[PDB]
Amino acid sequence: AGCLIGAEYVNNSYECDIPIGAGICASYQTQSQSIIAYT
Amino acid sequence: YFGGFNFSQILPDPSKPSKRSFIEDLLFNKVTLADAGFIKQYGDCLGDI
Ligand SMILES: *[C@@H]1O[C@H](CO)[C@@H](O)[C@H](O)[C@H]1NC(C)=O
Repeated sequence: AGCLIGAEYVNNSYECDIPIGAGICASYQTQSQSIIAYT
Repeated sequence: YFGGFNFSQILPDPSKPSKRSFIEDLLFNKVTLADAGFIKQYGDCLGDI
């Protein structure tokens, strides 16, 4: 759905918090406080 | 083995990467999509062909 700027992609899988696009979600996780993107 | 019942056309097969069954493959091939911009298309739209 375009490209994301400001969130680091991780190789994990949790429940969807903030929906972005085709199967990608974003969340605010502790592992320093930062925004991550995941499937 | 499920008592003789044949579920091989509705259960998925790992041969194809999009793990869909035979009936699902027929249903997905039958409906001709309009090819909307749910995939990015501006690189195609830039090159006039
Ligand atoms: C029915 O089951 C057999 C296995 O006993 C399988 O070889 C066959 O392909 C199945 N039928 C269809 C149409 O897939």
